[PDB]
Amino acid sequence: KPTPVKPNYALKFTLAGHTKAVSSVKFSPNGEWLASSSADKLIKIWGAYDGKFEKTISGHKLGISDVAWSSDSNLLVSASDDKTLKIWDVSSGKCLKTLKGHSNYVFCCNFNPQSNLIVSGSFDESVRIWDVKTGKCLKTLPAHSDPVSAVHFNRDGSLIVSSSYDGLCRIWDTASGQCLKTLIDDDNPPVSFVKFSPNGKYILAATLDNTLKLWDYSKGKCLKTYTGHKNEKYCIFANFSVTGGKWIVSGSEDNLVYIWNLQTKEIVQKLQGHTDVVISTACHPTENIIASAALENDKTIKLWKSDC
Amino acid sequence: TEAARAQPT
Repeated sequence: KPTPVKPNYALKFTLAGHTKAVSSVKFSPNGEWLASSSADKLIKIWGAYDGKFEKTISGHKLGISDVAWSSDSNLLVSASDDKTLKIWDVSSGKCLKTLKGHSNYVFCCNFNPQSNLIVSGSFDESVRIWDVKTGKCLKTLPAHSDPVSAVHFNRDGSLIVSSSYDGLCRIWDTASGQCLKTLIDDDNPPVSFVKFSPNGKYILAATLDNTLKLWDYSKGKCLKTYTGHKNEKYCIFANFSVTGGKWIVSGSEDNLVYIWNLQTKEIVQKLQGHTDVVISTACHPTENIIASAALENDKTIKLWKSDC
Repeated sequence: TEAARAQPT
């Protein structure tokens, strides 16, 4: 009979250097680098396989809540309490553009696959779509009635998903700016994170009632519910891990990384080592490697590797 | 310094 695999993620490196809470870590699409953002106003670049610090990128006037890579691994965009996003050339560290228009903290950001567009979400309750080349805002979606906790493009860039403390996940046509679907729950707990699945057919959404859910957004149906972790206070990133076994990965307010079997919903591993909330996790594009990062009483990033 | 994501609700 087949025997289901469980992962065996083990700590390989701890990445110290930020001087305040780390807010977000992301692997570059080419697998070579990890970028981190922090409340210390800095972006740092690290080797993905050895954790070696490479450079610091600076210029935001206030702390940073998110960072994201372009698909060519050459650009980053960051989202800051200074109400701007900045586009950076990673090789030179230079700020290429400052994206202005939000009226409150910018909280989340992402490029589309072609990386000609950036999507942002803000405490100002809007989602903005920006032209990478000109640095100008192309559209403002009247998306939410509370802070926007996450924004993500699907695999061909034709759709955006946004989430908010207003309790909604909303699906947007990138080209027309129209909302094509709003997903609700009876009580509408705050939605603290959302992203599309790799195949673009599902969204994974976190709510501040200690729950993650996998939804078929087109069918409007919840397929899977993941529990056991703690998430009532922070916008914690979650991920689909696909390089080995098919897992859901998330941080947690008990300072652990949780890994569940996507289909059975069983917890298959908990990764311990951080000394504050694990606000961010990321999965390497080709290797079974997780990066995790934690808040003010920790200030570090950890790299973990599994055989499957 | 501070960042919105690092502050609890």
